[PDB]
Amino acid sequence: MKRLTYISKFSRPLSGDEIEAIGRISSQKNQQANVTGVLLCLDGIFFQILEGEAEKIDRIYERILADERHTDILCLKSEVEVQERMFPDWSMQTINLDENTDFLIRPIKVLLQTLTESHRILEKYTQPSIFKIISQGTNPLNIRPKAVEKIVFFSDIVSFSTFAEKLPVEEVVSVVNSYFSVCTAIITRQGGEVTKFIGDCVMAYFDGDCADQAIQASLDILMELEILRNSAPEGSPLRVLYSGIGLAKGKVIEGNIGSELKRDYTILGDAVNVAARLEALTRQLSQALVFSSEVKNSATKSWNFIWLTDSELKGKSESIDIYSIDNEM
Amino acid sequence: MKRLTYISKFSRPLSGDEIEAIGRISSQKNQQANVTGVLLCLDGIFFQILEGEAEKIDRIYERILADERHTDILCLKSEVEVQERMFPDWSMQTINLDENTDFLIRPIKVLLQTLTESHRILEKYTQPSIFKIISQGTNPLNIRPKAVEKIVFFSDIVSFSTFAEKLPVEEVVSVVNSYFSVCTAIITRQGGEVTKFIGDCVMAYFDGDCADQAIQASLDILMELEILRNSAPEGSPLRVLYSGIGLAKGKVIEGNIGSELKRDYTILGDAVNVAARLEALTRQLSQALVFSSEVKNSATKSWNFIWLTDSELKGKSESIDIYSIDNEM
Ligand SMILES: Cc1cc2nc3c(=O)[nH]c(=O)nc-3n(C[C@H](O)[C@H](O)[C@H](O)COP(=O)(O)O)c2cc1C
Ligand SMILES: Cc1cc2nc3c(=O)[nH]c(=O)nc-3n(C[C@H](O)[C@H](O)[C@H](O)COP(=O)(O)O)c2cc1C
Ligand SMILES: Nc1ncnc2c1ncn2[C@@H]1O[C@H](COP(=O)(O)OP(=O)(O)OP(=O)(O)O)[C@@H](O)[C@H]1O
Ligand SMILES: Nc1ncnc2c1ncn2[C@@H]1O[C@H](COP(=O)(O)OP(=O)(O)OP(=O)(O)O)[C@@H](O)[C@H]1O
Ligand SMILES: [Mg+2]
Ligand SMILES: [Mg+2]
Ligand SMILES: [Mg+2]
Ligand SMILES: [Mg+2]
Repeated sequence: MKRLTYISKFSRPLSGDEIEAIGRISSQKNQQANVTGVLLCLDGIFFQILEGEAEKIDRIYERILADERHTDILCLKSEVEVQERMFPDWSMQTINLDENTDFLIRPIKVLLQTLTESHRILEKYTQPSIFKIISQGTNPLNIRPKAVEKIVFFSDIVSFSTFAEKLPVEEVVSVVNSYFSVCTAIITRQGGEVTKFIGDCVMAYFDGDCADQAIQASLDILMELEILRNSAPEGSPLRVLYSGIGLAKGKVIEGNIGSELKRDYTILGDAVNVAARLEALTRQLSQALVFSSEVKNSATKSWNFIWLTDSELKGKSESIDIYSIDNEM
Repeated sequence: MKRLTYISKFSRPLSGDEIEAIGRISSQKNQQANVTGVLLCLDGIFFQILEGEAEKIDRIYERILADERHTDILCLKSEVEVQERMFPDWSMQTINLDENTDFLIRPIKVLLQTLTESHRILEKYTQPSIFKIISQGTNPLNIRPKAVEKIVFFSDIVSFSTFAEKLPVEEVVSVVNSYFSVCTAIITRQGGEVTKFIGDCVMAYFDGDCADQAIQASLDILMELEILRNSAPEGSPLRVLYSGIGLAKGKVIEGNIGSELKRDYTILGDAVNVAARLEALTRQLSQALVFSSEVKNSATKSWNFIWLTDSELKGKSESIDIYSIDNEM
């Protein structure tokens, strides 16, 4: 079996009979698939529990994901292989109004309002990979730190401080947020994790056997930024948004790092230093992507590698050879 | 008027009549202070709404804060000057059991369980200053970016990478988390904000007219670390936990910066670069604290300033004079 719990936001205002139409189609199909649960409706927010055989649940949840009548869908729990059915049937409750609101539905309802509003805001400040772990029933705070091989990614906007002395502050922030959105979408598509924003810099990492994905993400970011520059409106600062990218590979510590008022699930280790130094090297090179020989050698695809001089980095143990990609330049 | 909403965690297991004793004393005193609301009890979690005149509310909430029977108290909303009383009276509900659990208290109750468990975890990953803004009824996502003068603080563990090649990974993380806990407590006490952890480094900031508080925090961190080293158990790695600290002052942009899966409320600007460079300079100096002449000159107390040579930084516009504190060395 399987039980899913999720919360979503109205993509637009939904009338009375519109939300009741939801409940009807859902009841019809869930009854067909032996799926029980409940769909609660509050002020512009949906919450729903649904349980049944994973195949039938996986199909339904995915029709729900495609539904354009709501957005910001966050799965709160994914309980794979449940032993007991929590609900005898499936139905819909519209508590936004009343439904016999006494001294026990009134306080409950406000608590759900306040908690959900707060949860929805906290979500936007939370590293994206935390939620998934919670859905799996494992508390990410209790993950023990471990040594793991990773590919570290650093990227950093070229000449940001200039944007800052030529644009109003709202426009500066819009440029940096556009950059981070471009980078985040591609890294995440290629299986990496954006772990930190450091000023105008993205720090990310990939599994240690994913050098090809890290290279592809980096090439795809460089190409997306070239398209963004070329397509920007006339006079847009995005026309001069450039980045450099550095990649390194090594053993790091992954775990919860921080204080008690705030922690991060992130990585520590020398490969972070190396990747950042390689990224900075792009300011002295024509290339916008640099990566270590360990990244080059761990890649499996026949990339158009170019060996850059012989390298002369500092702070490491050896001046490792450095590489980029030369795509018919 | 005023209405407070908050959630807390059991500091220890609480029996049946123990939690009912809560409700009795609360009803007695709230009835005396014309305070209405509700106290819900779920699995090891309290939620409570309380409303009344701010003075009487401020007194009660603070007796609640001191109560050792719960911990992790987070105010979810602080509605100052409420016009209408939301509750006619005050009472307690123990929904952990039943209280007529039909097809409408059962789903509600699970949603409260799941949401609260998720909220409590997200809290530990959230920059500490986000919650406060939410309590004030202002959505921090809607804060517009602004130019503001700040004192930037950077601190960074000396020779961390060594800890990493002499200790098991659980012990390495314990050392770094001890460091961040020491720094965070003092910065926050002195009115600053820890905004980011960058590997073994703390990034923080203070109001621009708070150079004295930033200096005091830095001196207090250095003294707390000296006490920690000296008091550590025999063989403890904390005995060799050292830090450097750099402080700079300047105009930065403060606002929400990030992508759509994750943003930070933080700062951008040159003073960040300067503070980090000054922090790094402590590795070439006997001093463990360095700060710019702008920090020195904006301080109002008669600190024991020492002018360090004449400075020769790079990347800035001028090799500004640098200072530290010499306390009868
Ligand atoms: C909050 C919300 C919850 C929904 N829950 C379900 C559900 O549980 N089962 C289902 O079949 N459709 C559900 N839907 C509707 C589906 O997305 C989709 O419209 C439905 O499968 C259409 O069925 P049809 O192919 O017969 O037209 C939900 C829609 C919304 C807005
Ligand atoms: C979840 C929880 C909620 C509480 N809420 C209240 C309250 O609303 N009003 C109050 O006077 N005491 C409340 N208390 C108890 C107070 O902390 C404190 O024990 C009480 O003021 C003692 O009153 P006394 O001075 O007469 O002994 C609460 C305790 C707990 C664990
Ligand atoms: N440029 C960087 N950006 C982000 N994180 C970094 C950077 N350089 C290092 N780190 C992180 O900091 C950790 C420690 O690196 P650091 O440069 O502080 O070395 P160290 O051994 O502590 O020596 P030092 O006395 O120079 O600080 C690294 O493992 C990595 O996690
Ligand atoms: N060492 C640092 N640690 C953390 N944040 C930094 C650091 N140095 C700079 N920043 C942040 O990055 C922003 C841009 O600084 P940066 O050094 O990237 O300059 P730039 O103008 O973008 O030039 P470049 O082409 O060298 O990257 C700074 O305003 C500051 O917010
Ligand atoms: Mg930059
Ligand atoms: Mg930068
Ligand atoms: Mg260090
Ligand atoms: Mg460091």
